[PDB]
Formats: sequence, structure tokens, C-alpha cells
Amino acid sequence: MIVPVRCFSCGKVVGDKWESYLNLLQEDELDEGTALSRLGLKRYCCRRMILTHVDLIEKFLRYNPLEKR
Amino acid sequence: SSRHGQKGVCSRKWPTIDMPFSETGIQPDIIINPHAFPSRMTIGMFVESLAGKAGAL
Amino acid sequence: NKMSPYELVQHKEESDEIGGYFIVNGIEKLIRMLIVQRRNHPMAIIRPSFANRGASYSHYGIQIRSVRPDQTSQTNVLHYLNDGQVTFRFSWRKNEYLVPVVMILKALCHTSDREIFDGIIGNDVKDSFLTDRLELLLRGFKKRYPHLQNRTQVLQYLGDKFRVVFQASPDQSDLEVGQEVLDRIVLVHLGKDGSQDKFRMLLFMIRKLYSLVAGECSPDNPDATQHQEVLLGGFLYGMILKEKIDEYLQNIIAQVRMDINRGMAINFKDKRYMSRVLMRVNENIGSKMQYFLSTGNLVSQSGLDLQQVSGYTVVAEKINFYRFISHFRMVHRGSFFAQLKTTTVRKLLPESWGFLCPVHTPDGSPCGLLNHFAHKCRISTQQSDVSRIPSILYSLGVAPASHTFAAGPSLCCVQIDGKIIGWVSHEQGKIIADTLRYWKVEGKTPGLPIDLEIGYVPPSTRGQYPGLYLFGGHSRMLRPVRYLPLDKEDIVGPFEQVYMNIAVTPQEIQNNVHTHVEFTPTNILSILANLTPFSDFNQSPRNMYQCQMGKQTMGTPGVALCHRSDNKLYRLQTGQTPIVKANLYDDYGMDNFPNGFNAVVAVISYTGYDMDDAMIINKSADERGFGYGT
Amino acid sequence: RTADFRTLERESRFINPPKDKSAFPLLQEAVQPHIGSFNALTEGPDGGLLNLGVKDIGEKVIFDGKPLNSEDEISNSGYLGNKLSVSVEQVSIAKPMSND
Amino acid sequence: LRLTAEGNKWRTDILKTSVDTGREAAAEVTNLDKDTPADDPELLKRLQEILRDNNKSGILDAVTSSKVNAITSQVVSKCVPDGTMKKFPCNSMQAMALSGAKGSNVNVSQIMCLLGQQALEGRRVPVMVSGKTLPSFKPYETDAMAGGYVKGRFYSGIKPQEYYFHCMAGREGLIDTAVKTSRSGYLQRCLTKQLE
Amino acid sequence: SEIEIESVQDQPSVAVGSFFKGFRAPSDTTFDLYKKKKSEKDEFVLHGENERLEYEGYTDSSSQASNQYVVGLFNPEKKSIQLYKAPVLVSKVVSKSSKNLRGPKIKS
Amino acid sequence: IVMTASAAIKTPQMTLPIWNDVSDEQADTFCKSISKVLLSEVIDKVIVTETTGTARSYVIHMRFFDNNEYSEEYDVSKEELQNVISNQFIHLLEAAIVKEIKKQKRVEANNNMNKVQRDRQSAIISHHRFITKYNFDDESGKWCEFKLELAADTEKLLMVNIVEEICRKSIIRQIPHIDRCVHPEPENGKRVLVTEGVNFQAMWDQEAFIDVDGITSNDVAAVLKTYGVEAARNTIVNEINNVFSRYAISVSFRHLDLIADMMTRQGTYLAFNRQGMETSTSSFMKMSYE
Amino acid sequence: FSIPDGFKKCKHLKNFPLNGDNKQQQVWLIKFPSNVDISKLKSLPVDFESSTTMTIDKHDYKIMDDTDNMTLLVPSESKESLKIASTAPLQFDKVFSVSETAKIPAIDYSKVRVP
Amino acid sequence: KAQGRTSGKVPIPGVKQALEKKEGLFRKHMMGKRVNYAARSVISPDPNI
Amino acid sequence: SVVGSLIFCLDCGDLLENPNAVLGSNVECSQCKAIYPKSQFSNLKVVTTTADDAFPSSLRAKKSVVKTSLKKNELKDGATIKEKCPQCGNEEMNYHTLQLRSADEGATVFYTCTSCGYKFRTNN
Repeated sequence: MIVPVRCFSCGKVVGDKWESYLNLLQEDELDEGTALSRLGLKRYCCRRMILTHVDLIEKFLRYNPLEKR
Repeated sequence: SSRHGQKGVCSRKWPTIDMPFSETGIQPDIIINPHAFPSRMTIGMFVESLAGKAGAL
Repeated sequence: NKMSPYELVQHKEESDEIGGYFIVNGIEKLIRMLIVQRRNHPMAIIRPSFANRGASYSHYGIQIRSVRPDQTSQTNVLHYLNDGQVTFRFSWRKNEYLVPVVMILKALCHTSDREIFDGIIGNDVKDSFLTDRLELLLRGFKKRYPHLQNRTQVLQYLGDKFRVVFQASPDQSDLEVGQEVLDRIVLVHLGKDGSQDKFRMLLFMIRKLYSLVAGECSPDNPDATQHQEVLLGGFLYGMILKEKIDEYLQNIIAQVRMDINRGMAINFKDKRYMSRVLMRVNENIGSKMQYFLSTGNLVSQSGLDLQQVSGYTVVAEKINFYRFISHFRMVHRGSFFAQLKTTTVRKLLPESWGFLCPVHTPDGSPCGLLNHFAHKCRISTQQSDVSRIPSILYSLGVAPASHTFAAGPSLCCVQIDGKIIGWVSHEQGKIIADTLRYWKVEGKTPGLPIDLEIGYVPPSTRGQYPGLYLFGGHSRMLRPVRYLPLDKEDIVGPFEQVYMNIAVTPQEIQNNVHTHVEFTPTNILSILANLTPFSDFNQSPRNMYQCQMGKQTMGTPGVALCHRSDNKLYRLQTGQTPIVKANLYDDYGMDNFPNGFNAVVAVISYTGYDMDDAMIINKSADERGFGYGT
Repeated sequence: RTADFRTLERESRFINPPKDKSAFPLLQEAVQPHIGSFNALTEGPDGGLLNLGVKDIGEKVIFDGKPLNSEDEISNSGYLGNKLSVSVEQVSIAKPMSND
Repeated sequence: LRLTAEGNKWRTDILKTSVDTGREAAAEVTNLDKDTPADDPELLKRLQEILRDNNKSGILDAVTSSKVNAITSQVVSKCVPDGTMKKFPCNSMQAMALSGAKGSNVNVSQIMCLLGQQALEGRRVPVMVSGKTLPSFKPYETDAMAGGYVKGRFYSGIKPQEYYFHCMAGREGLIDTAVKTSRSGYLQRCLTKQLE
Repeated sequence: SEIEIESVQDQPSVAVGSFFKGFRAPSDTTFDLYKKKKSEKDEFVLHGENERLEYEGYTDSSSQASNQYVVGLFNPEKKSIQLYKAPVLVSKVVSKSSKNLRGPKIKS
Repeated sequence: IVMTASAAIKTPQMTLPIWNDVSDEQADTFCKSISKVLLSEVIDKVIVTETTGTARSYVIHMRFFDNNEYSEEYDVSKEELQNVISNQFIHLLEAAIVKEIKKQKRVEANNNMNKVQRDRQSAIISHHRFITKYNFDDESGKWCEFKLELAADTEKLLMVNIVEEICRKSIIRQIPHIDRCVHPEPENGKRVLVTEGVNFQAMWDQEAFIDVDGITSNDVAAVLKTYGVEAARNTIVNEINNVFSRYAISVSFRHLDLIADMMTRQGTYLAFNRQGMETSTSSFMKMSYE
Repeated sequence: FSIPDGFKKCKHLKNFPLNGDNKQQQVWLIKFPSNVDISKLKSLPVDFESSTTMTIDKHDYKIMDDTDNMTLLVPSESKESLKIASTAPLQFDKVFSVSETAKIPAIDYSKVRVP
Repeated sequence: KAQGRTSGKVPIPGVKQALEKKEGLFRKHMMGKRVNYAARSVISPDPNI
Repeated sequence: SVVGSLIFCLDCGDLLENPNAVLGSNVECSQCKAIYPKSQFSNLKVVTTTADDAFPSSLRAKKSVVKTSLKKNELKDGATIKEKCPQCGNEEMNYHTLQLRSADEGATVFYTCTSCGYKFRTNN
């Protein structure tokens, strides 16, 4: 679903870094290792929270019962 | 359970206050006893542990 | 049906909707695949239960499972008696019947007694074993049945005795009733107006019976995965449906007979008398098919060729996606074998390499009885055409079977889908079997499909009965390997694989033994057995337990959950993809259905509260949402 | 080995489902034993396995009890009446619809 | 779990001496002398004769299973205390097995040295009608590996042929529990009702 | 070693029958020969009688579309041969004496 | 043991201690003197040349092994074969032929018998039904030969399959209720012989090889019938101990003595079953059991 | 008979001079697949044992000789058109079989097993 | 002991079958019973008791 | 024509009747007719040998070229498995493994001592 607000192990706020992360991969064409280190994630517990997130909310939102089609 | 047949019941939810902490500052999310390894011989979990930490870095 | 992932979302389904199941009262159910015997191949089998069918029954017999081109099956068993007598068993409307085999042989086509004798004894006249059994069978018939001298007098007799059981009408004469017996029961895969071919196969099945009681041939194992195939769910659904529509035609006749037993008013040419009959015939066949799919209980007045009457359909569970996808790779031996105390059926065997997973079977009572297919195993659905294959074998050294009469394990009988079409030597038969695999993977030969399996059985001492069996029909397990000349993909079935040397890696190809190589050694595993990370480093009872525990995690059932009304669902809230994953994780699209989460795990004994099966969760991780689900 | 997770490729496919044939084609070849088996009931050679099976169960003949009051022969006993031979020669499954 | 660089060479040198154990156990059972080669046609006629009999196959299994369990126990003797990288008052996999906390030296040897012979109800790996134990192998392959002698260890992973034989030994224990529904519940009830 | 083929005959000189092993057919008898022409193929039919026996043959559909045989004639002074097309006949023996048949019910 | 009090054990055995002067070569010869030997075991081939014409003559020719071979494997002399083939075997063979007809209705080149062979042959034609010839290799014990004649009325008869069933029934030498006697490894000095089957009446007569005072069975009801109830009670504590000692499970003997003394409380060998419960005083125990 | 039509009879038949004296006329029965046209070729390479290989337009053929039973039928004169040829059952002296072979190629081991 | 119609799966098992089975009345309700003042739960480990 | 004890007619292909139980001294084809009042055919001697499986024994097994029986004391499963056990003085003990539990608890080892033979078993 949506990005976790905090990291499970450390407790850093991580939820503000998911849209920043997808732009470092798309626009700047960084690899995942450089993109996580420019976001300021450097404990590997805090790295895997953004590195490994699936983001299924984009797949749930297509099933909207409140709008036509 | 992990992906190696190492299932386990959650026996106690242990506070971060008194869980062991690393040089990095990390408290682990799950503690598994090393006495669950010698009779099960699930060595795929030992190599997953260092493969997964290499990938997070 | 022909519908994009975009359009599937707009019609309130998942984007990768899988299908393959039935919605019956809102419960998703599917027809479970079963293991049955391979069609159209006679199996030399010993069963101690054959001696239990009466005194003077040996425990030897030949068994063939003949399927009609509408997938309806018919098992004919050929018993050997301790008198030298051979009897022909069949089953019709849940009643066994026994007939002497020289009555069928004398009723199929016009014969002399040399032609039966010549077929059983092609050459090898000087074998005193086989030639003294054979006059007990000829003079057993001429003594017991002395007034049956031609084909239209044995069919008269056989229609007399089988008139009531086949439910024949009085306008059918006895050389028509007895011909319906020989079109509906004996060797139905060769079909009607093919009685010359049903004659030659019986002469093949009798000498293979005599070659079994002499010890020259080892008995075929009906549990050995080369002698069995898969009864598919949709094929069973049309077998059951044919019986229901067959009953519908009988209930009309039951309704008209209840009017000639009241003398009411009968003009069959009346258009409205027909409408007067069909209003009272029960014709809700579609609700009888729903009853099969709602319960699994198989009600059939015939009895199909199947050995149980229940458990044919299961509930497609959605507790996660791994549970759901593995209903469709699941195959079952049969519920008849769950009650046995012998573990020979529960045993992992080397002929299952590449066709059934060594790992993915449950634990407990169904262990070894419920097993899953391999990752790249495919099951035939249509029958590939074989009309051009006899012309190609005659171009090779195959003498035609119509004018050869050369039975025996000293030759190689060539068959296509269980129709004997000729005879060669064992040397020439290996050149035929090798060049046809050369013509098959090189697609420049017009008549050979690629999924034709070429079952060459070489000669031996007391081994399997030799032959050159070709199969192209439905329901065959098939898997891809690489044929090493030409480096192309080849398709191999499990009847072939016993005699083929197939290297695991290309590095282990030795000279002049391996003709094939695996594409990847991971083709032999399951889907769920292939996602386990580094599973070649674990003890094998732990990989079998992960295939069991992975079906029971709370993960993602789907993302179209608001248009569902399931009894219970288990949804883990925030899944993650694995850092350590297999390459096939991506190919099956398992990222649409995240099953778990990455955890920082410490292997430490620290707390004292984690022993024998116990772990310790972090509390502040849990308060921050770790492992939450609804 | 290197085996990447396709993080931009996943999020593009979540937001924008494909308007062509599906990605992940090995997932539809996992249930090809079930779907293809059911598809052979209506499609394929000889009209499919249902139309090919209604002709194996061909005729169901019964007669009446009424006489011809025919000529005094063994045909006078050997006449059975008019011959009803009911049969089925075609079966079709309609793709599902809803009614009034 | 690691052997030291010397001890990892010790198990290499001993397991090189089992490339010929399957043939020398074969030529003993078939009574052929002066080290006939594996591909000898008069050997392959005899091994087929052993295949067709359950008694004769039990002799070939029990001779060869003795000669590879000799090779197995030399590796465990040479390597398990003396050739490991980390030793007992720091090596926890040895400390758990030696204390009786959890495990045995059999478990430690299958991790660090080799799995050894996979035995299926007292016999060796089953073999098809064609004389093959897998499609990977030649018919009548006189080899220890072809009969299911796993020289691999769980530290370094096992090969796909010997992965398949180890799944055979993992299911033979689980099927015996599957034949173990109700055994002793009525034996004790009959004793306790009389001896109440 | 080689052998020169001299003549090839389209027309039916010689046929070849296939009976049971030991079949005699005493040399008084002669069997007629009937032929099908469906504008590209050949399907022959054998038939012949004598005083007690009356018995026929035919060719097989699967065989003759794919496998022709040739009756050869070799004189080793020639180092050459001449050839003729030979059909192959699958022939039975029905006895004329035992072409009997009874009533289609029990008559009771 | 505990349930059912079976007098018919699946594998009844008997343990026979041998003396301290008898050797291993003397004891292996002794095991052969006990074990049952079928006539099937000494036969290499049976060649049957059926001939019809003239009565259907059946010429049954037996190949045995070499005489030194079966004498040094089964302790069987060639004179014992004669008194089994002529006396026992051919009565069974003709009893199987007439029975099979009853269901049918519903190298070497040798010659020149002497007087005694000519007299032995006519002795056998009187005693049997369809025989008319007999011979035996009296010199080397290698072959036997007898040439039946049945009528001309009977048709084909699978003579080889009949001979094989009769040969696998005919015993050359069997002491009853005993099949096999073997010489195992001496475990803790007890040089013993284990016997497949129980007959104490016959091993008493073998006292020059066997210490008859220590012969032990596992059949409890056989010991109860022969040696009494205290000897049957010592058998039950030794048998239940051997069930647990083969699993390295140790139960105390104070438990096993109480079970064996409860089974022998009426002088007989009762079980822990419904019939063992029958002779007891409390009815509510009985009603609540089954 | 009075069989249905299509089966037009063979009124006239050709000559086959098998005389059988006592150099002599050996009677052969050779096979061919229906694809090879017999008048197109001129020579038939024969062997004592089963070792030949002829090549006619990229198709390799072979005699798989099986010399050491089917009845010869000669025309009576030209009309009744059957005599079982005999001597006092006239066995063929030689029976051959031209069978199509193929060439399976050798495995290039240098390419297919990469280290 | 009363067969009657003999149609299979006979109901109303009578006052003997209330007494004779594994359940019966003696085994299920006299020899073993259900009790007041009892409880059950999953167990967890503890080194501190 | 004669095949062993069998005889067939060369016209009708039928099986002839066996010339022993005939009445009035004639045999013939039954489909067509042949003529044999003499019962011309000779004695038909059909030699049948028993199968070389039919009499299994300890002496037939010694006539096998391969080994059919192990030696008595020449098999001990190759033991040098160092287990310091207090059983007699022994260092060695033979072993064997399975998986008897519900696929979750580990393998329990089947130990077997050698020197004293005294059975000692350990799970953990």
C-alpha cells in the first residue's frame, strides 16, 4: 500500500521520501544505491524501507466505486 | 516464518529500550534463537541473512 | 476471454486475472486434476487381487485403457487362468462381464485358426511354452462352443446373451446387437469400422500376456509416472455432461413408455405430442452440472472409468496468491489410494524428473498422494495430427502390419496412439526412433508435430516389453529439453524419458551418451518450490515445509477486494518485495501479490523467551506498523 | 548474481495497466491445463468434444403397442408399430447473458 | 560453518578416492577380478541381472553402502574438530552439539563435510527399468554418486542430481508418519481397565 | 556390384497374395482380379472359387498409398533384371460349406 | 503378547543352546538335519516329453544337481530321494492328474537295467495308477525317470505346471512344525541355534547336540502347554523386555512382572481383552469397558 | 460377388516368363517407398549382407537385407490370371527393402559445453 | 434387534445404543465428564517463573 | 500342417481334431472337408522344459555367477564415527538418519554402537 510513515527498525521518517525517490530514478537516472544516499537514508534498516516498497495503493485506486467507468 | 521452514510463534513483544543495539544504532525487528539451527540445518537462511544485508547497503 | 489487463480492471477484475475456475453460488470452485493410466497402451501388470476374482485366476493380466475421441474411457482387462484359458473382462453400467477371448477374436473379423495361431506365434514356433498354452485356448473354444463356425454366428450368440444389459430394442437383430457390443466396449480407441486393427492389437495383447507369464517381460508399474497421464478438469466436465444428456434421451423414452403403459394417446408425428412429452421430462441438465460442481459427488448411471465417486472438485481458496495459483498446478493420485497402508504409491520416483516436483507435496496424510507439477511441465490439450506419420514410417524400414504376421519380443512393434502399424528389427527400430527425433526438432518435415513423443523401448533380458510406441493424444505430460544436435528445443514425455540420457548442465555432457541437456535445472521444481531462496542449501524436509507454510501466510489475495464477497480474506497491509529473490519471482508477477516483509533479524539468544519454537518481536517496530494485517 | 527489482517498471504498470496482451505470460501458461481443456469442449476439430460426444450416444428407439392389424403372417406378430428414434445432433453453450 | 583452507583440502583429497568406489563395489558383487573397467560389456550384462532381482539388488546396495560410509567417516574424522576455521570455545555450532544443547555431530558433519549416502528403507536409491537412477545418468552407471552418495554439503550447496535424491530421503520419514494413524491408544486402554 | 534395371511395367503382370502359413489352394483353381481407378491410385481386389471354397482378397488403404513392392527376376549371367509392379493382397478363406446363420431371437 | 493372548504367533521361534564340546562344523551339519527340505530344492530341471498316438505317454525326466552338491547343502542322500520319489511324489502327481481330468470333464544315452532295478520298477507299477515305467540313477544319484500313460480320451494337459506345484509341496525330510534352523552369531557367549517353529517334543530327542534344559521359545502358549505356568510367566517378561530392548527403551522389571503375573493369575495365559475380563468380580468394570 | 462398382476387372494381363528349369531365373521381391519412381533410375546397387547406401536427390536409401511367407501369383494365360507358381508355393530367392535413411549430425562438443 | 422396514441408516437408536458405544453413557458421561472451575489456553515459555 | 501337438488344415485353415479320441477312424476339416480315415499323422513328441525360476533354492542361488548372499561377519557399515561414549570404552558408533516428525522438528539420528554393541541413543 502506501509508503510507511516511519521506518520499522530505526524510526526515521521515511514517508516523505517515496516521491523524491521515484524522481531520482526517473529524471536523474540514478541507480538505487546513489538515490537512497542522496535522500539521507544510510542505515540499511532505513534503506530497505524505501528500496523495497511495492506501492500497491496505485493498483487499488483503479477500483473506484464512486465514479463512472 | 521465514522462507526456509523456520516457523515460530511470537513469544513476547520486547521493548526497544532493552533490546540489543548495534554500532549502527539498529535494534533488530526479529530475534531468532541460534538453537533453532543445528537440528533444522536450514543453511539457506544463513546465506539469505548476509545476501539481504548486502542488498540493503 | 480476449481481454486486455486494462479492460479487465475496468470490468472489476484483477489486471492479471487468471481464470480456470467456476463460480458456483459465489464460491470459486475448480475441478481437481487426477492421475489416471496412460491411454491406448496395454500394460503388463501383476495384481494379487486378480487371483481374488476366483479360483484358477493367475495374478497376471494385460490392461488397456482405451479412450474414445470424445474422451470417454473404457478399460479392458485380459486375465490369464491357470488352465491356459484367457478371459476378456469389461465393465458396463457398474457390472463386470467376462468373455473368452477367442470369442472376440472370432467375432472381430473373419479368421481361420491359423491366423489366431500365426499372430500369437509369428515365428518362434519351436517355443514349447507358448505353443501349448495356445491349443488349450483354441480347443477350449471348439469344445465349449462347437457350433460357432463363422463371423455371423458368433455375433448372433454374443448378441443373444448381451441383449438385456445393452438395452437393445427389438428391431435390432443379433448380428446388430453383437456388433454394438464390439463397437462400444472392445478397444474403442481404434474406433468403429476398424475391426481389423482391433484384431491385431488383441493378438499383441495375448502374446504380451504369454510373455509376462513366461518371465520374459517385467510387469509394468502403474505407479511409475511413465505409465500414467492427467485427467484434465474440463475433459472430465464433458465426460460427466455427455452422461447427463444421455440420461435426458432416456428420460424421454421413459416418459413415452409411461404413456404406452396407460394407452393414453400416441401419434409420434404430432408436433404437439412432442411438446406434451418434453414438458414432463426433467431437462434441467445445467443444474445437475452445478450439483457436480457444488459437492464433488459423481452421480452416473454408467460409472465412468474412474475408481471413486467423490472429491472431484475443491474450493479455490484465496488466502494468498501462492495458495491460489497452486490449486492449478496440483494433481492427485486418486482418493482410492488414500486408504491403503502401502507406501509404494507415496514414494518419490526417478521418472518424475521434470514432471512432478520433488519438493512441493504436503505433509501428513496426503504426503506423496497430492503433488504439484513442475514449473515448465505442459499438458497436451488437443491431439496433434498423426495422419502423415504412417507414410513416413513406411518410407523408413517399417514393413506394413497388414501382411507381415511377425509377433514377438524379438522384433520391434511400431504403434501410433496405440494402433499397431508395422514391424522392424530392434536395430532398425533404433534408427527409426533416432531419425524421427531428428526430423521432429528440425521443422522442415511436414507431418511430424514437435510434441509427438517417440517411446522407443529397446530389448533387454526380462525388462520392459520392447516396442516403438508413438503417442500424440490428449492429456500427456510434456516438458522442454534441448536436443544437442541442432541446439533446438525438444518436447519430451515421461514414457520417453526412462530411456533418454539428458544432461543436467551443459558442463556435464559426456561424449556419446547425452543426446539432450536441460535448459535450466530449475525446470524440475515447482513454482512455489522455486521461489525459496537458496533452497539447495537447506535440508529437504525444510523446503517441503516452506511450500506448506507459504500457502498459509496472510499476504495479498488481490487488489479488487471491494467487488468481492468472500467468506473470509486475509490481507497483510504493507508488503514488501524481497531483496533476495529468484529470477522467476518477476516472471510470474509475484510483485502484484506481496507475501511478506523484510526484517532485520538477529540470530541471538538474548532474552530467554525464545526457545524450541519461539521468536521475539521488537515492540517499537510493532507500534510502527510491522506485520499489521486485517 | 545481478537480478534487479524493476521499480520504475512496476510503478508504471500499476498506474497504467497494459492495453495489449498481458505481461507475465508464464502466469497464463500455469492454468493452460484448465482453460485449454475447457476450450476443447466447443472449439477445435469435429466441432469440439461435446458435439463429438452427442453422436456416440446416438439413438433411443422404442415402438408403440398398437397393431397394424396386418396380414396374417409372422409379420402380424413381428410388427411393432411406428418407430420413435429420439436423438441429439448438436449441443451449444451460450456465453452467459441476463434476462428480463 | 566454515572449514579452514587446509581442512577444505583434506576433504578434497579423500573424496577423490571415491571416484572408483562404486565400480570396485560393483566388481566385488558380480565376482569379476583384476579391476574390470566400468564400461566392460560383461559387467553390464551382470549388473542387469542384479537389477531384475530384489535379493541381488539388496546385496549390491549393502556392499556399496558399506564402502562409501567408509569414505564418509574418514572425512568426518579428518575434518570436523581439527580442520574448522573457528574452534570449540568460539565455534557455536560445535558448542551446541558437544554440550547437548541442540544438535549432534551428525548434523555438524552434514553441514561442514558432506551428506553422504542417501538410504531408502535400508537400500540405496531406486532405479528404473532401463537401469538408470535418473535421466542424467548412464544406464548401469557404476558410480557412488549415481546411487545417491551426496558428496555435497549444506555449506556449499548440493548439485541437482543429489538434490533429487535428498528429497527422496526426506519423504521416506514423512510417509511413515502417514501410515501411523492410531497405534497405541487401545493397547494402553486395555491394560488400564484390567490393572485399574 | 550393381544391377541394371531394364524394364518397368505399369500394367498388372504379377500380383502377390498373403494367406495363412501353409495355405495350399490346389492348382486347378484360378482367381479373378478386379481393379479400382479413382483417377490417381490403384486398389486391387482378388476373388476366386472352386468346388468347396470361395475366397477373396483386397489391398490395404494405409499401405498402398505409401509402400509399393516389386517382383524381380534375376538371371546371374545377365548382371541385369526386369521388374513388374506387384500389388499385395490381404486375402481370407471363407468356406462355402459354413455360411450359416440363425434367427434373430429365441422364438418363445 | 499383551492383547489377544495369541497361541498362533506369526513367527514362532525356538532358541537351542549347543554344548561346549560340539563345534561349529558339527553344528552346521546339525542344522541341516532339522530343516525341512522340499524336493523342489534338489531339482535342477524337469524335462517332460509328451507324446500322443499309439494313449498319451508323458515322459517325466528329472535333473537333480550333483550328488555331492545336495548332500553338502541339505544332508540328503540319493537313497532318500528314491524313497520320496517312488513312495510320496508319484502319489501326489497322480492325485493331481486325476483331479485335473475331473475338471476337464466338467548329454547321456542310457539303457540296460539289472535285476534289482527291474524288480523295483514292477513294485511301483502295482502301487500306482498310471505309471508303467520307472528308473533312477542308482550309480550317481543324478537323474530320475518315469514314463506315465494316460488314456487316449483326454486332451492337452499342462504337465510341467503340475510337476512344479507337486515338487514345491513334497518334503524330503521335515520334522513337524519346524521349517528352518540357522546358526547365528554368538551374542554374549550363548552359542545358540534359532529354529523357525516350535516343537519341544522333538528337540528332546536331539540331546547329543542340544542342552535341552535351556531351550527357550518366544511362543508363550507352547511353553504353557509343555513346561507349565511359571515357565510361561518367565517367557512373558523376557518377551516384553525384548520388545523394548530393541529400541533402547528401558522399562523396569517391576512393571513387567506385574503384567505377567496378572496374565497367569488363573493358571492359564489370559489377555487384556474382553474374554480375559470375563472372569472378574466387578460388573461395572465390565459394562463400562465394552 | 456382385460387388459395387469402381472395381472394373482386369480382363487382359501381361507376360511374366517364370519357367523354372532343372544360369537360372531367380525370383526377387524388392520394396520401395511410394515416393521413388522406378522408371526414373537405371541401376540398383545390391549387397550380400545389409550394407548399401545409394543417394537419389539428397535422400539416402539403403538395402536392409532380410533374405533368410507370401505367395507369388502369375497370370494363368491372360484371362483367369492366377496360378500359384510352384515346382511339383514358390519361395522367393531374395527379398530386399529400399528404405529411406537420414544423417543425424555429430554433436559439436566444442560449442555446446561451454565451461 | 428390531429390523422392521430394513431401509438403512435407522434412526431412533433405542435405549441400548444410548448405553453402548465409545460415547455411550458409561464412557462419555460416567468415566469421563466435563467440569466446572476449569480453563484452557495456549502456553508460552517463561524463564522468570 | 503340424506345429508340435497342433495340426491345421491346409484348405480351410481350421484346427483339426486330435487323432486319438475319434470314433470310426476319421479326421477332417470342420469348415470345409478333408479326408483322413487312416489317421496318418505320426507321434507328435512335444518336449517341454521347466522354467529356470520354478525351483528357487539355496543351491540354485549358488549357481549364479553374481553374488547372492553376503558373508556373515564382513559388513559393519564403515565405522570411525568419533563419539566419546561411556558404553564400554568406545569411541565409535554407527549412525543413520530420517525425518519422523511433522516436517518441522529436525532429524533424529539412529545410533548404533560397535565395540560392546550396547544400544545408546540420543535425540539432542
